[PDB]
Amino acid sequence: AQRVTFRRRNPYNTRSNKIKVVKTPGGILRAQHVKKLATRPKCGDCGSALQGISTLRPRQYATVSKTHKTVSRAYGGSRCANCVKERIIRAFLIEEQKIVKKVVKEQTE
Amino acid sequence: AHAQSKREGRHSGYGKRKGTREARLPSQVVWIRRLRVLRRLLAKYRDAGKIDKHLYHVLYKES
Amino acid sequence: AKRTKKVGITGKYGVRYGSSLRRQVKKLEIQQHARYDCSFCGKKTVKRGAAGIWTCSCCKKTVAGGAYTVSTAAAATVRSTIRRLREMVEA
Amino acid sequence: AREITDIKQFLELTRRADVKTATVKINKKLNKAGKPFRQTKFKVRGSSSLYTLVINDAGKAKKLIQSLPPTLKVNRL
Amino acid sequence: MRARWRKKRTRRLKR
Amino acid sequence: GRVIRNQRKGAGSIFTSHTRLRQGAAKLRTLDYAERHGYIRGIVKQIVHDSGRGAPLAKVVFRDPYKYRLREEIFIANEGVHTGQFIYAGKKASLNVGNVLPLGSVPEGTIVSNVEEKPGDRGALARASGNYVIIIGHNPDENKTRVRLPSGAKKVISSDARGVIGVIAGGGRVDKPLLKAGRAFHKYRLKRNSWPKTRGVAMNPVDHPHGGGNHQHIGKASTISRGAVSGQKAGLIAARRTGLLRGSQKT
Amino acid sequence: AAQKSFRIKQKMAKAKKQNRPLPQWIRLRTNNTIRYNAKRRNWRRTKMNI
RNA sequence: AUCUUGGUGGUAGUAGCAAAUAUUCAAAUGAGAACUUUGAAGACUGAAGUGGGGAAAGGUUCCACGUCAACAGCAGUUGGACGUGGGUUAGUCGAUCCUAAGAGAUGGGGAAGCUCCGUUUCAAAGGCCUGAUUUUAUGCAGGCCACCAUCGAAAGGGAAUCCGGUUAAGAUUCCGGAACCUGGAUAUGGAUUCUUCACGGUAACGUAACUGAAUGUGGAGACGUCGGCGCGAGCCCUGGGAGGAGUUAUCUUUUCUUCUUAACAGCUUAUCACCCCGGAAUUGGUUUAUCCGGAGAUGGGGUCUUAUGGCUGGAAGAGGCCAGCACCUUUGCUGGCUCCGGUGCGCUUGUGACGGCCCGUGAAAAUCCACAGGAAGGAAUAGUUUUCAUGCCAGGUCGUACUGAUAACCGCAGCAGGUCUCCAAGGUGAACAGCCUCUAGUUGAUAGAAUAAUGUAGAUAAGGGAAGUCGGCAAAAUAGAUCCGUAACUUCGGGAUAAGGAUUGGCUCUAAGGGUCGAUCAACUUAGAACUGGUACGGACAAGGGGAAUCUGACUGUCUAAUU
Ligand SMILES: [K+]
Ligand SMILES: [K+]
Ligand SMILES: [K+]
Ligand SMILES: [K+]
Ligand SMILES: [K+]
Ligand SMILES: [K+]
Ligand SMILES: [K+]
Ligand SMILES: [K+]
Ligand SMILES: [K+]
Ligand SMILES: [K+]
Ligand SMILES: [K+]
Ligand SMILES: [Mg+2]
Ligand SMILES: [Mg+2]
Ligand SMILES: [Mg+2]
Ligand SMILES: [Mg+2]
Ligand SMILES: [Mg+2]
Ligand SMILES: [Mg+2]
Ligand SMILES: [Mg+2]
Ligand SMILES: [Mg+2]
Ligand SMILES: [Mg+2]
Ligand SMILES: [Mg+2]
Ligand SMILES: [Mg+2]
Ligand SMILES: [Mg+2]
Ligand SMILES: [Mg+2]
Ligand SMILES: [Mg+2]
Ligand SMILES: [Mg+2]
Ligand SMILES: [Mg+2]
Ligand SMILES: [Mg+2]
Ligand SMILES: [Mg+2]
Ligand SMILES: [Mg+2]
Ligand SMILES: [Mg+2]
Ligand SMILES: [Mg+2]
Ligand SMILES: [Mg+2]
Ligand SMILES: [Mg+2]
Ligand SMILES: [Mg+2]
Ligand SMILES: [Mg+2]
Ligand SMILES: [Mg+2]
Ligand SMILES: [Mg+2]
Ligand SMILES: [Mg+2]
Ligand SMILES: [Mg+2]
Ligand SMILES: [Mg+2]
Ligand SMILES: [Mg+2]
Ligand SMILES: [Mg+2]
Ligand SMILES: [Mg+2]
Ligand SMILES: [Mg+2]
Ligand SMILES: [Mg+2]
Ligand SMILES: [Mg+2]
Ligand SMILES: [Mg+2]
Ligand SMILES: [Mg+2]
Ligand SMILES: [Mg+2]
Ligand SMILES: [Mg+2]
Ligand SMILES: [Mg+2]
Ligand SMILES: [Mg+2]
Ligand SMILES: [Zn+2]
Ligand SMILES: [Zn+2]
Repeated sequence: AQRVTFRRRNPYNTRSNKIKVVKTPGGILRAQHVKKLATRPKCGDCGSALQGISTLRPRQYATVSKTHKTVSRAYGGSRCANCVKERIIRAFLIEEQKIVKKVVKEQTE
Repeated sequence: AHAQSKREGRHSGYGKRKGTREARLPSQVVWIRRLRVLRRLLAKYRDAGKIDKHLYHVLYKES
Repeated sequence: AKRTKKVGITGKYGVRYGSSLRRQVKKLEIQQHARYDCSFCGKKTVKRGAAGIWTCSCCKKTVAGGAYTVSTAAAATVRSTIRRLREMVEA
Repeated sequence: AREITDIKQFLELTRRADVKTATVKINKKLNKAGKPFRQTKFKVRGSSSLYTLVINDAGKAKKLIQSLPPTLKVNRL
Repeated sequence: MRARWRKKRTRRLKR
Repeated sequence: GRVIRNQRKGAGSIFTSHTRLRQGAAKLRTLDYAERHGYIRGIVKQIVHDSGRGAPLAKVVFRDPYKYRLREEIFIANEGVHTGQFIYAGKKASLNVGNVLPLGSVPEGTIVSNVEEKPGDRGALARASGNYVIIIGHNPDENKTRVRLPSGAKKVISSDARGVIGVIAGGGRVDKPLLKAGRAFHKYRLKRNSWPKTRGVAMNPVDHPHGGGNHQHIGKASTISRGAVSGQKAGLIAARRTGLLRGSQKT
Repeated sequence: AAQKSFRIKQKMAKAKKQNRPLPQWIRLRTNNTIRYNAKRRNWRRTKMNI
C-alpha cells in the first residue's frame, strides 16, 4: 500500500544500510534503519558460544557492567566450562606424571 | 462473489488451469503436510500409551 | 527404485564431457564425498573440507590427507618406511 | 522513560535536588469489567529520566497529591 | 578496559 | 611487430600474483640455537586451506625461547599431521612424520619435504601437494647429503639443511579431470592471469612469430635456440629432441 | 553534488554573484563604451567546467 | 586557384513540423486564449509506474513577486525564459577515523639531469606510563616497550535519535516532548572490609555493585553461494463493533473509508548449546531433507544468548475519525469515539537451524571487551569501591535547496539514444508475463478540413497450395494445462514437449485429503457425477510447427562498438 524511502543518502542495499518498515504514532509507514546484528563471544579453545555472556557490537561492551561480560569462574568470559575442566585435569595429571618421570630417572641413576 | 464460488468448487476445471499441477500446489508441500500429520499422530499415541515405543519406531519408519 | 544404470553421481553432468572423463570423475567424486572412519574417536564422521583437509564432525580433529581420499597409498608406504628406519636407528 | 512502582521510592524522587517539575495525568479507563475508573499517573521530570507512578485507586491518588512538596511545580493535566 | 579509561581513574584518585 | 604476450609478463602489471586470500608464506622456523643444538616442541593449532595452493597449511605454535610469548609458524602440512599433534624441530628431534630434522641426522631412504637448499633458507624443495625428496647418501667428510628431487634430478646439499619428515598433503590432486572451462577459470582466478591462452598461429604476424598466413601454420621450425632474444623465444626453447616420447623418462 | 566540497561550493557562490545584467548607471558614465554584460553565463547554455 | 573572410540569392513560402492511444465543454484572466488557471467530463501510466526517494553529474534549475523583446522549430496571458529578491540550521545523518587493491616521502642506491628505484629496507630512525617535586609542569626519581611516514572507500569497517508539529521554499538538522553516545569533572547514596579486595548455586551459572600495573593469551570487528524448512515484521485477505461517505425504480444487515503507536527503558520471552540425576538391544530418539547415543541416548529436572515477540513506562496529553455551537474573528470553541478478533505452500523482507557445491573453501585495519598474571596500594573506628545508581559540564569544522531525466546529467539542443540503486496495492493467471483497476502522477508531444495516387504500420481473402524466389525471404500454421501415446540412434545421462491423439465453459452437487481441546475451529487442492448451450469453452490476453538426412564445430562460453 504505502511505500517507503531510505532516510539517509546511501541509496544502495549494503550490509550497513538495512531497513525495517515500522508504523508510527502518526499512522504512516516509515523506514527505520537497523544496526547489524551482534555475534556471541566464542570460546578460545573449542570455538563455541560462551554461555552467560551478553551479545553486543564490540564498542557496546564498554558501556555495560562487568557481570554482563564474564562468568564467575577461572577463565570466566574467555574459555567455556568444559574447556576449563580439561585444562584443570590436564594440568593436574601432567604435573603429577612429571614427579613420577623424575623419580623413575633418579632410580635408574 | 468470485471467491465464494471458488470456495464451492466452481471455476476450477481443466479449461481454467494454466499452471502445472506442481506450479499450482507443489508435491513437496503436499508431502510435508502429510508426513507432519503422521508424525504428530504417532507421537500422540505413544505419549498416551495407545502404542508402545517398539510399535512406534516401526510405524515411524513406515510413515 | 534404482535411478541410473551406471552414471551414478555423475548424472549431474548429463551427456556432456565424454563417457571416459565422466567415468574418471565418478571414481574420485565418490571418494571425495564419502564418510571415513575417524582414527581418534572411532566414529564414521570424517568428511573432506577442501582438498587435503579431513575433519571429524564429532571430536573436531582435522587431519591432512590426500586430495580426494583421507590417505593416499604413497603416504601409507612412507609411514611404513619411516617406522622401519626409526627402529633401525633405535637399536 | 521509567515506571516506578514503590510509593516510598516515588516520594524520594520528588525531594531530589534536580527535580523541579512534576505532572499529574488522569486517564478514564475500564477494568476487567466495564466499570470505569480514574487512573492517575504521576510523572516527575528528573534530568536523565521521566519517572511515572501509576495509581489506579483514586483514594491513594488523592492522598498522594497532598504529600507532594510545595517546591515542586506540578502541572495538573 | 582501555588505557584512556584506566588513566581517567588514575587522575581521579591523584586528587 | 608489437611486443608479444610472453614479453608483456615481465612488466608485472595485470600479470602479478593474486595474493589477497593467502595465509602468508609457508616457511620453516628461523634456524636458531634450539634447533642447532636440541629440539623445540610446537603444537599444530590449525590445518587450513591456502588459496592458490594445492597443499593445505599447518599453523604450528612454538614458545619464544627469549621472550614470554607465542610464535605461530606456517608449515605446509605433511600427510598425516593432525590438529593437536606436537611437532619437534631440531638436531635432536626424533624420526616421526611432521618433525623437522637436519638432513645429516636422518638415515638413507628417509622421505622428507619442504627441504632447504641452503641451511636456514626456510624451505625450497618438494613443497607441492604429493611431493617429497628421498635422502640417498651421506658424505660426512664434506658434510653433504645427497638427495633425489621430484623431477628425478640428484642433488648434493649441506647436511645442516633441514626438512620435514613425510610427504606434502593433498596428493593425487591432478588425477581428477577439470571437465569444464569454468573449473580452470576458478583455478586460475586464485593464482594469476595466465588463462585462457590464444594460440600464436591464430594471431596476425604483428603479434607473434607464428602469426599470419593463409592457413594457420608455424612455417619455420618451432625449436628455438637458447641464444635467441626476447620476442623470439616462442615454441620449444632449446629442445634436445621433440615428438612423442616412446618409453620411460626415469634415469 | 548534494554532498559537495567546500571548494566547489565557494566557486558556485562566486558564479551566483556574477550572474547579473550590467548596472544601468554604468551606461551614463562619461566615455562609456560598455553596452551589456559580455561575460554572462547561464546553466542552460554553458557549463562551468567545475 | 573544390582560393581566404564576410555578405547574399534561386531552390521556396517549398521539404517538412505524422513514434510514445486523447481529447471535449464552460467560466475566469487578458488587447488577444486549441495551448494559462479553476471547475466539469473523457482517458492514460497501472507499483519492473508517467508514483515516492537517492548516488554520479548539474549548480540555483528550488520558492515568491514582477513579467514577455528574445528563447520554448505553431501559440503563449504560461515557463527550467527575462528582472528582482527569498531560501539549505545537526554531539547523534554524512564527511572527518580505519584499512583494501594501490599511491608515496624518508634512510640508501641509480641517473649528465628533469628525476628513477624501493616502503622496512645493509639507518645511532622513538614515545609512553607511574610517583612526585610540591622548587616546575621541564630536567630529575624510577620503570616500560620499540614495530617504521603519509595518502587511499560520501556502497567496505564504524560511538550515539526518535516521534509529533512547523515553511512560499529547510528539516532524522527548526519547535515541543522524550532519549542516547563520547570526553571531562565529581560527591551523595548503595555496595565492600576486624576472615581486608562480595556472596549464592552439586553444577550449567546467578547477582545493582564486588581492587588488579607490566606482560601475555583469547574474543568480537570478520565475511561465499545456492536449496528447502522454521520463526518474526510490514503488506495482502477477512469477522464483529463504533463512526463518516456512496448506491437505493428494484435488490443489497450493502459498497468505500477511519479505528494508529517511535527511539529509548523495565519486567518477561528461544531454536541452538550446556548442566544434574539416570544407565539404554526387544536398540531407541528424530528431521521435509538420516542423523545422534556407554566419548552417556530416550526420559525427569535445570542453566544460558534476548534475534524476536508479549505486557508496562514513553502515551494519549500525540495522531486519526466524527458531531455540535461559533463565523469574509488570531482563526476558534466544546464534546464523543479512537475497541475486540481470525486466517495462510500468500507477497516483500529480516533471521535461525540445517543441507548441497569447489584442483573456487569465499578482505584488512582502526576500535572495543574478557581472561591469565600478581605489580602495587588498601581497614576499625575508620579505610577502600564509580565496570551499581543519581547528579554537573561540553561536543568544533565542511556538506544539507532542487532535478536525477521523452526538458535540470552526457550526447552542438527542451535530442524516441545513454546513464548506478531502494520502496512496490486489488483482479485474472504458474507468474515482478499480457490485459483491467485503486493510491500517486500526467493528460505533454503544432493544429483545423478532406479522405486521390504512391507509401509506412496493421488486417482479411474464393479455388489451388511454393507453381513464386538464389533460397518458403515474409506470413501462416502450432502453442496453456490434464490424460494418453512416443521411433531410430546413444557416451545409457539422453534423444523427448520426439512423433501422434483426446479433453477443457457455465451451473447444481458428491467424495477424499486437516487443526485444537466426542465437541469445536479452518484452508485450499485433487477426483467424480448430473444438468445446460447455435458442439461453445487455454473463448480477449498469453502461447513449440514437426519429420528424414548431409556438411561442419564436440558441448556452455567469446570477438570485428558503426556492413562479417
Ligand atoms: K554473566
Ligand atoms: K585472462
Ligand atoms: K588456445
Ligand atoms: K604463420
Ligand atoms: K558532525
Ligand atoms: K566510509
Ligand atoms: K567485508
Ligand atoms: K553453506
Ligand atoms: K561538451
Ligand atoms: K519453392
Ligand atoms: K556456444
Ligand atoms: Mg546476562
Ligand atoms: Mg506455485
Ligand atoms: Mg519431488
Ligand atoms: Mg592448453
Ligand atoms: Mg585472424
Ligand atoms: Mg614478426
Ligand atoms: Mg586465415
Ligand atoms: Mg623465426
Ligand atoms: Mg577549460
Ligand atoms: Mg508542406
Ligand atoms: Mg516524418
Ligand atoms: Mg494540446
Ligand atoms: Mg497500455
Ligand atoms: Mg489503464
Ligand atoms: Mg519553478
Ligand atoms: Mg515558437
Ligand atoms: Mg510568438
Ligand atoms: Mg529566476
Ligand atoms: Mg553516524
Ligand atoms: Mg617514488
Ligand atoms: Mg585516510
Ligand atoms: Mg560505510
Ligand atoms: Mg524539501
Ligand atoms: Mg530538540
Ligand atoms: Mg531483493
Ligand atoms: Mg533535501
Ligand atoms: Mg530531492
Ligand atoms: Mg524518479
Ligand atoms: Mg544538455
Ligand atoms: Mg533523450
Ligand atoms: Mg490465483
Ligand atoms: Mg502521437
Ligand atoms: Mg486463399
Ligand atoms: Mg479456403
Ligand atoms: Mg494441402
Ligand atoms: Mg520452384
Ligand atoms: Mg520460376
Ligand atoms: Mg521466417
Ligand atoms: Mg530427433
Ligand atoms: Mg505430441
Ligand atoms: Mg560451437
Ligand atoms: Mg560489425
Ligand atoms: Zn570451549
Ligand atoms: Zn573423531
